[PDB]
Amino acid sequence: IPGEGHNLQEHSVVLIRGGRVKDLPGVRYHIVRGVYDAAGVKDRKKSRSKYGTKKPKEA
Amino acid sequence: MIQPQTYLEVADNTGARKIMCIRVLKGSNAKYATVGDVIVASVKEAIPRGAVKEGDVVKAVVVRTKKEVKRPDGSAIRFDDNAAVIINNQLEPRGTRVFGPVARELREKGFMKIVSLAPEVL
Amino acid sequence: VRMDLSRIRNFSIIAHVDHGKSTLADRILELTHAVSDREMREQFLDSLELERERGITIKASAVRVTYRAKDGEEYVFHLIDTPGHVDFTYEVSRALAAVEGVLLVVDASQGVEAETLAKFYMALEHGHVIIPVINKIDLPNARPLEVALEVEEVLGLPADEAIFASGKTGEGVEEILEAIVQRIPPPKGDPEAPLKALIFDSVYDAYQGVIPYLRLFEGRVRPGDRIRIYSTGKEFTVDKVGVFTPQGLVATEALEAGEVGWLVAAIRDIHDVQVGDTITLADRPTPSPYPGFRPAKPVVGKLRDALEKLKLNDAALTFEPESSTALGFGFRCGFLGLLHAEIVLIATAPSVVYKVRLKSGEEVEVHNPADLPDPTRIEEILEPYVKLTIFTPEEYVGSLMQLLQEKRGRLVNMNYLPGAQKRVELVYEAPFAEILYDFHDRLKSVSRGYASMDYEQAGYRPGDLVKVNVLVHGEVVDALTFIAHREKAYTMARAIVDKLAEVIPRQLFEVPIQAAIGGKIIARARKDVLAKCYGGDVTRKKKLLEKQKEGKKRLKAIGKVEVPQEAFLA
Amino acid sequence: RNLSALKRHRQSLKRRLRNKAKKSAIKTLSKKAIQLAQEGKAEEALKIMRKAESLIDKAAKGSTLHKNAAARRKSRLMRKVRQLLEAAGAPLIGGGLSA
RNA sequence: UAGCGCCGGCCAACUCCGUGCCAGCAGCCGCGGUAAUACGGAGGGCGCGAGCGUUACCCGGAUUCACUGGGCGUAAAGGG
RNA sequence: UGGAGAGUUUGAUCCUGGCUCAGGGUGAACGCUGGCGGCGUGCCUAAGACAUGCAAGUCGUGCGGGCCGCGGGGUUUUACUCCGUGGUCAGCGGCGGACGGGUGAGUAACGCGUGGGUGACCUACCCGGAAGAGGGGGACAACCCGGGGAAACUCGGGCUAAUCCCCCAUGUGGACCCGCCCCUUGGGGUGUGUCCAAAGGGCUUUGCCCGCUUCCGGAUGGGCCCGCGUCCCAUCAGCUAGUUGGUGGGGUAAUGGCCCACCAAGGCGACGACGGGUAGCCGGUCUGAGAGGAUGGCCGGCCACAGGGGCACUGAGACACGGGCCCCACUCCUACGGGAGGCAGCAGUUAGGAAUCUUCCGCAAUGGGCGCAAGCCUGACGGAGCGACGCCGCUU
Ligand SMILES: Nc1nc2c(ncn2[C@@H]2O[C@H](COP(=O)(O)OP(=O)(O)CP(=O)(O)O)[C@@H](O)[C@H]2O)c(=O)[nH]1
Repeated sequence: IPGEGHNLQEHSVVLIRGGRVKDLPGVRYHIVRGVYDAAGVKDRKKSRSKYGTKKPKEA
Repeated sequence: MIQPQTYLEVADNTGARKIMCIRVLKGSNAKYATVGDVIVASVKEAIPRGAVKEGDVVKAVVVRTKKEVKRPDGSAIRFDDNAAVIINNQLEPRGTRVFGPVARELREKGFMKIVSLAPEVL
Repeated sequence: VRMDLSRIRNFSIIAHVDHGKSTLADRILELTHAVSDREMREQFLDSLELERERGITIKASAVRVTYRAKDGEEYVFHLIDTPGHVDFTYEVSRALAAVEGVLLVVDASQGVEAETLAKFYMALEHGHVIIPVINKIDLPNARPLEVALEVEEVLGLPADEAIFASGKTGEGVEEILEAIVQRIPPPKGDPEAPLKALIFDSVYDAYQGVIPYLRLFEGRVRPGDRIRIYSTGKEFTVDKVGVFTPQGLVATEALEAGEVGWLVAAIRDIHDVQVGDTITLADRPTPSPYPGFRPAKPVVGKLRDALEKLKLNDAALTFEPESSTALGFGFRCGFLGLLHAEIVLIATAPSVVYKVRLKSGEEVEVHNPADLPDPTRIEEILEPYVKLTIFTPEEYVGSLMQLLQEKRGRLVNMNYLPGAQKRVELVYEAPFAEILYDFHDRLKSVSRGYASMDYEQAGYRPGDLVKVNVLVHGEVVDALTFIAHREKAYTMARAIVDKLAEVIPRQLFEVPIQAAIGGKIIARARKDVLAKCYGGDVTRKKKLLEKQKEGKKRLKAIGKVEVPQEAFLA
Repeated sequence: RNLSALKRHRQSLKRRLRNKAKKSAIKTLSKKAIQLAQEGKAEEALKIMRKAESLIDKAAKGSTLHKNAAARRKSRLMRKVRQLLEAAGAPLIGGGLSA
């Protein structure tokens, strides 16, 4: 799980391309935030694109 | 015509042309499995992917290959023994059944819709 | 019908449960229609045929008359009147304060009831004309005068006309008709205005373009044009309204200024909770429409994952997440009730989650019944609540105030409306989930199913609840235990605990699975070789009796697992 | 639902009579000559050969049969005539053969 | 109607408070355990531009399939 | 005439090599936003389904009615048979129903490439050409009537037209067998005998106008048979009984075991079969100095199917995507007797799956089909509809 926003349980539909997280074997898939019932962290003002979040109105 | 368990032809929604029977459905003592009746039974033969798969089922008569009578004494024999299949209390799973016109079938008159669905040749 | 400005009206025949709300407008209206051996049979009005199971009509849409007046208004008035019984009213309320006035014949048998009072409470906020008409040909045994006059003492209405048109055939509104135009007000059909036109009942697109039949209360409209309502309304040209005919879509121009035309085209399956909230139609600068549209609350590996079969009518439960140790199964489905059975789970009745506030400051921490076992001294559960704000007839409080204490009820502030009659206004805070079990069914019985309820919840800080668990030889068992509040410990003990016996026994050990709720146990839920050396030796019997007796001590211990869960959950 | 060209079928149905039987006739007649070919009744076989010619061009009159194949029927049949005239035929008319 | 990503080094362009072996991003090395230029926050710069990252694939690059243009004793291997 | 690199190992260094990044790009894609205009372009995953409307005819200058009209009458009335027919529905008879619209599944093979072979052929309607163009008889639809039927339809009998068929003339000649000359594997010319021809209607009445016909000229189309080219696996190493040829025969626009019987015994195979996996394929496109590699959808070329499977029929030409026949699955309709159908055509719905499109508008030209012309159709095309989806320009 890429990100800073824990969510989702025994089941939660989302979707996934992956990307190397060259830290642990075989695992290969960083699901993007906010898609389907997965959420997205906020506050992380710039770099909202990855770890998707719409821009807040300076608030 | 009558049967506890036996080989009896299903010709219905099984993936192959057979069902093993279990027994008569109503009167405790009866032995005889009279036509115009629903029955408990099961397929023994195979299926192409399909749906109904292996398990258990309750369902109904077609034909006899053992002497009917009519009140009008119409008569009609047939060295073969297909019989109907049903889901729930009543409704017919497969929307397909090749078969002919025939007589005793509708006469229970609990399941009129079927009659249309098996009208034809052979 | 060429019927330009003027004329038209708004009348509806609403009544209690089982009253033939589909008798009057059945047929033989002289208008000529529905026949050819394929008559609309009993309980016409499209429907869905599926209701044939018990003619349980869901709603009443379309069905408009034309000619029938001895050379008068010809035909100018709606004819929609959804039936049922406090099962779709609130949700279908959208049609309540829609057409002024509402007809309905009182049942010669049961007679007036709750649905009568509550049904009227709406015929006011909107502004309609009362219509008292006792139907039913009096049947074999039944009074026509008493019954009629009856609904005149309580309802407060006097000989406001009616005529025992008689339910079965009989007169058949053979009077109301020529009287309708005389016993009804006008809805004003302005030739043009900035198109006031609130959204009516949703009707799928059938295969191209939804059916949002509107009603130009003050303005005109044509086909294939633009539209804009509050939410802008991203739409375009659309087919001309044909009107709620009896069969397939009809022809002719669109509706009029107040008529009952359906809005087709423009939309195609494009479903986005765009149920609407106003005339939706656009053309100029017309202020919004009377926000007289809204329902209320819920009252009570795939499979779907999106029961969007018709969110428009959906009670209120998008499945959500729900954290249930068991097989979760059905979720937030105990609200709709009475309604069910679709096509292709287990209704665990309630599933309240609540909000936990562990000490040391840990916020909600995602409250649940299996979210982090008990690690530190609980903070007394704590959660919200719901006050009591629902009218009532006669003195039914006696049963309410008694059962109301289902959860340390607190007389929020009893009240008694004046001018009314018996109708009171009690108030008492409580919980959420709790008000989901042994409440609904009681809410009616206690007061004979009279009046409803509506709150916003309330209550926090303290509130007992504990965490009643269970025992089963093994440990932790399936996944039960929640919060035994108010002796609720043993309350359900002899109930759920005594889960029959898991249906399956497995072995002849006879493990004693108690209820380690939090004690101090609470709940309290083999070969036959011995007799074979027959006729003697209360000795050797014992010899072979100990052999197996030793296995038990070596079985239950070594025989790990012995957990036959995933049975029925009951 | 009422596309109308069924025409061709049913119309052609009368045709499936026509030529077909006509074609069939050619066989019989041909083999009758062939039958005759066995027995020295060549005159007969060639009068029938004539008739065969007739059916050939009856087919020729319109959209029935010909190509080389008509002459296949011709040249074959008559060739048979010639090989059995070889069988001590002592041939009669040129009405069945070029002189 | 102006915005997205970007800044250890490659391969461009700086600090700052937060944080303090967590929470972390990460083409590649990985970079951080109480003063972090990679981690948050600003601010700046950079980049392109109404489109910017974005994986996936495609070959290239790459002589990492080699006819052009290779190597094969100890580095991978000469058949007993 | 076109070919940039860096980085990472170990205390350090240099090799062999591996990793991944700098290049561009493709039917795309979440992410943020999102002004317009222009252009391009959008099922490559179940070749599942698929509802309603719509995709191929118009011929009364072919033929005869039913059907409404126009008005006169043949006619006094009661009327209707009729003079033009104005039309019109159906039908008979004509030519198109194979070209267009689709998608590319299954097939690795002469199917396509690329080139030849066509001395074992065929062309509807094309112009050019020799022309040719009589008598005679006969059936069908509807019509009448009976017959079955909720309808649709289904059934007998009786009439009736003609470019329909037959009838024998009639031959500028054509077809074969046998015989010839001249090229010599079914080349081109002569040889007798058979065999063989086929409506008129339209118009302004003898001329026009469309047609009708054998034969010829080439045009054009298609066809087959081979040269060569045509994807990965040798843990698939031998397989083949119309399988290989011969006779003779058989049927076929045309050869060949395409088929049969019979005679023979094979016959292919490490140059790579018999298998297996995997795939319309070439135009091509993309990469890249080049060498080269990869891929092949929108645009062009055929095959291929065009519910699954198969077979034929008509016929100028097929194995017939809006035909027939039948099985196999499926559908909805029935009044319960029976039906009627096949959206991988259009447009468009669900299921699919991350992903993908207006139930446009139109006969205008461009295209075809008819027709002597008017005339008439066609979701061909046209432009527009909508997805920064790509692309060019465009202000902020
Ligand atoms: N004996 C009798 N039956 C009546 C009378 N009026 C109505 N009914 C019968 O009762 C049935 C139900 O009445 P009706 O109100 O029209 O239907 P409904 O109660 O609205 C059912 P739903 O609410 O779902 O529409 C009807 O099918 C009708 O046959 C009556 O006066 N006498």
